[PDB]
Amino acid sequence: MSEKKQPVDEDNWDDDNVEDDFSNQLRAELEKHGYKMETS
Amino acid sequence: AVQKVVVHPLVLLSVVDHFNRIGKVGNQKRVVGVLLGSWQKKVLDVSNSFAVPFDEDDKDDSVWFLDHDYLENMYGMFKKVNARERIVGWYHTGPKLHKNDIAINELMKRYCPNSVLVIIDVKPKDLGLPTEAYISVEEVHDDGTPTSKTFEHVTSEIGAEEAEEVGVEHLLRDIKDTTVGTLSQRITNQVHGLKGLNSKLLDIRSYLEKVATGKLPINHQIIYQLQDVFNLLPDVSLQEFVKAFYLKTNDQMVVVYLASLIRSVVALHNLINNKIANRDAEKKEG
Amino acid sequence: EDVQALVSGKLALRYAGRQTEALKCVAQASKNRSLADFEKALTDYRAELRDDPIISTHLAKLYDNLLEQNLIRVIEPFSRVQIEHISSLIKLSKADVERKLSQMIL
Amino acid sequence: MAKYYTRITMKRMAQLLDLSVDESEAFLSNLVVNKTIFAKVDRLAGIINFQRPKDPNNLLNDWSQKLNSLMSLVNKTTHLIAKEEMIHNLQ
Amino acid sequence: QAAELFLDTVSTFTSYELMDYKTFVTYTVYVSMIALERPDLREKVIKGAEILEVLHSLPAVRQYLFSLYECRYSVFFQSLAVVEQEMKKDWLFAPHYRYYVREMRIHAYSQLLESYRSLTLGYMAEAFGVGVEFIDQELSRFIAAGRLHCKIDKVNEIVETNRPDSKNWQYQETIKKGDLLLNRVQKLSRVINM
Repeated sequence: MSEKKQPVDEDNWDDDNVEDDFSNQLRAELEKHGYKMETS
Repeated sequence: AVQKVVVHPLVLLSVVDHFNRIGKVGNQKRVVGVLLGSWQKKVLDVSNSFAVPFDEDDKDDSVWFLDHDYLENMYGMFKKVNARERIVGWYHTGPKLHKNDIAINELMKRYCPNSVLVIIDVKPKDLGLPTEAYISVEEVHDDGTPTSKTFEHVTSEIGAEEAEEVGVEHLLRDIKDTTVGTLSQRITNQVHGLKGLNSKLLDIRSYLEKVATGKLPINHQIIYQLQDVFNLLPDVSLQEFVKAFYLKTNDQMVVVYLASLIRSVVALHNLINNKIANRDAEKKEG
Repeated sequence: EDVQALVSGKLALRYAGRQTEALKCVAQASKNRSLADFEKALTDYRAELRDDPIISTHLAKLYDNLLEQNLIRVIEPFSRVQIEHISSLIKLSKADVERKLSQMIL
Repeated sequence: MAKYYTRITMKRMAQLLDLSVDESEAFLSNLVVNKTIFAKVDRLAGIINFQRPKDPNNLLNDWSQKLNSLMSLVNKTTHLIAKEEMIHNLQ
Repeated sequence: QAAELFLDTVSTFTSYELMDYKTFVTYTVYVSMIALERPDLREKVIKGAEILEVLHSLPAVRQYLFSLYECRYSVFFQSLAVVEQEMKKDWLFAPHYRYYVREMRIHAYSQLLESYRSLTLGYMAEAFGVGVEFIDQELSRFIAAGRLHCKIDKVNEIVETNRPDSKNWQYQETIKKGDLLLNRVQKLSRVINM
C-alpha cells in the first residue's frame, strides 16, 4: 500500500477572503480618529 | 343533442364477421345493420347489433331494398332476452358515405327520432380510429332552399366494460406496451400528433388542388374557415414572449436538477449498503 | 364596525344618551379614514371627548393612527405624483408630510 | 371608455365628461379606491393607464388557448371538405 | 440563532454561573442589532419593559441603540468605535470582532439610501461623517463586493439607486450550495471502491 512519492522532495467560523483583505489599523483609530481630527 | 358516442369492441367484432360471412358469398360492396345501446345525459353508448338483408344496385343511386318485417321481429326477439337495450341507429361498412344514406336515415328514423349513423372501416391501414359518427340536421343559408338535410359529425371513442376488458386482454397476448413512463408519454402522444397533422394538411392540399384548375365548384364556407385558420397563427418573434418563455424554462429546470441530486445520493447509499452487507460473507465459509 | 353593531344591543339601547352617539360618530369618522370628520366630531362634542381624565391621554395615539390611515387612502389611487398636491389634499405642511412618508417607507 | 381604450390623456377625458380635470380625477379616485374599476393616473405627464401588468403565466396560457382553437378549427374544416366533395365526384 | 435563543430575559436568567444579568442584556442587544430588522427591532428590543428598565442603568448602550434607531448617524460612529474596542479584548468575540463591525457600517449605509433616489455624496459628508474621499472609497469598495446595490458617478458626484429583482440573489446561493454538495458527494463516492 501507498507509494510515499519519494522522488519529489467550523474550525474557523466561515472561510471567506474578505476577512483577510483588511490592511488598515482598526476603524476606531486609523479611520475615525484619523479623519475625525479636525482637518475640516 | 349528442356530445359523445362510445363504442364497445363487441360491435366491432360483429361488424367484421358479418362483413366476412356476407362477402364470402359474392362481390358486394356495402352492408347495413342496426345498433343497440343506451343513453345517459348527452352521452351515447353502443352495446351490440344485428344484421339485416340489404340490397343496392350500382347502376343507379336511387334504387335499394331493405326488409321491415325482419327488423321488427328481430328487435322483438332480442327484447325477450334483455329489455334494457333499444334501437339507437344503424351502421354501414362503406369506406366513405354515399348518396343513399339520407334516404335510409329518413326510412328508419321512424323507430328512433334521434338516429345516429356510424361508419366502420373493415380494413384500416393507419393509426386513426375506425369509427365515425354522424347525425342529421337541417341547414339554412341565403338562397336555394329554406332548409336542407345535412350530416354533422359527433365525437366518438372506443370504451370497455370489465368482462369485455378481460376478454380483449386475454385475446391480445402477443402485443403489449414495452414500458409505461416517458416512453408511452412521448411516442404515443407527440409523433402520432405530427403524423395526423401532416395527413390533415395533405388532404386539404388535395382539395385545394382540385380547385382553380379542375371542376371548380367554388365554395365559400371553406374559404372563410381557411382565412380564419391562416389568421390565427401566433407570432414567436415578440420580445415579451421570448422573455416569458425563458423565465418559465429556467424556473422549470431547477426541479430536475434537484431530483437528479437526490437520485445520486440514493444510489451511493445503496452501493454502501450492498458492499458492507456482502463483505461479511466470505469468512463464514472458513 | 364592531362597536357600531354592538351599540344596538337591547341592553345597550336601554342605556341611550349623548355620550354613546359621540363615540358612535368618532367610530364612524375612524371607519372611512377621515381626519376632518374626526376633528369635527372632537370639536362638536368637546364637552365629552376632551373632558374625561383618561380619553384625552389616548386621543393622541388615535390621531396618529388616523393620520396614517388617511395618508394611505389618499395616496393609494395613483402613481408618480407631486407633494404639493398631496399636502393640499391632506391639509398639512410640506416638511411634516415628507417626514411621515419617509418614516412609512422605512 | 375603459372597456375600449388602453391609455388616454387627461384633457380628452375631461372633455368627454363635460367637466373640469380636477373634478375628473376626484370622480375617478373614489371609484378606483372603492374597487370598481382599475386605473392608474400619472399626473406629471397627464397620462391614464387602463391595462394591468402582464404575468409570465398569462402570456403562455393565451398562447396555448390559441393553439387549441387552431387545432379544433383545422379538425372542423376537413369533415365539411369531405361532405362537399361527396356530391360532385360520385359518378 | 444566538439572537433568537436570547429571548430569556423574562423567562428567568438563573444561570449566574457563566455571567451576571447586565452582561446578558448587553450581549442580547448586541446580537439583536445584527440578526433582526426594523419591524422587529421596534417590537421586541425597543418595547420590552424589562430590557428597557435594565438599559436605563447603562447610558452607553442606550445611546448606542437610540442613535441607530433615531437616525443620528453622526453620533453612531463614536459608539461603534467604543463598542468594537470593548469587544476586541473581550472573550468569545475577539476572533471575529472585525466581521461584526464590517456589518454595522455597511448596514447603516443600506439604511439611508433606500428612501431617496439621487442623494449626493456631499450631503453624506456632514450627515454621516466628515470626509468625502473616505465615503467615496468605502462606497466603492462595498459596491465592488456585490452588496449594497446602488451606483456612483464621480464627474458630478451623484449617487443613484436601483432595485434588483429578488431572483438573482436567490440563484447564486443555489448554484454555490449545489457546487459544494457535488464536491462533497464526489469525494464520498471515490473514498470507497479504492
